[PDB]
Amino acid sequence: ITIFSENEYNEIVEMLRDYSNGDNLEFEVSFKNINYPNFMRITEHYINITPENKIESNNYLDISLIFPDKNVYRVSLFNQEQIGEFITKFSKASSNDISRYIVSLDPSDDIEIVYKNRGSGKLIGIDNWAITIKSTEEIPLVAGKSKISKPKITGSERIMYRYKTRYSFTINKNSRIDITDVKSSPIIWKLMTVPSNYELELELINKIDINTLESELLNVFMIIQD
Repeated sequence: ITIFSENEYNEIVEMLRDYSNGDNLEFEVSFKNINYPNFMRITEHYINITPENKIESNNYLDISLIFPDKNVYRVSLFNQEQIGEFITKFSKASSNDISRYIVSLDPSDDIEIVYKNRGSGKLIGIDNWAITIKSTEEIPLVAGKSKISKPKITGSERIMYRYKTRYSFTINKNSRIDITDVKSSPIIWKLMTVPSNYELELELINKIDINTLESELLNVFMIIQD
């Protein structure tokens, strides 16, 4: 049982090489049609087989500033008290006030900041399998590191909010399974009450051979399929 066609195989091998040679490229296989029963099955499966030191679970709020060029400046807030403070303080604030606050934040362990270049990435769909393979550039802005000129707020930025409960399973030194309960909204109001969508991805930590990737994807498909 093979997942990739000959052309998909060759294109993915090039994507894997570009990922390994890149500075801030990420490689992700996104599984589609994940609903609540699938989410429950996947999460239960990985919790029982994964050693506790290799499980990470977090509740966090992502605030994405979407620019006219389609690129994104995203802040992830991991501190629960800070998430609550942000919501209460900015619930009725202007979008320009929110954007200015977002770009003013300094990164720390509880505040992750990334600039996502949505135009440099390659994304391919796979024939007859419900997955997409994506490579994308995500530059982390870290504490202590030299501050490079941040993007200018013009006032025409779009903002998106995603409240997430993520479970991350480090299956080996080179790959991690992320399963997430995501609440999405273009506004802050009643974000915690919007119906959840579910997302499942196999993200690389280091380059692996495509044959190893195909074996890992087959293992995940064996869990999600009835």
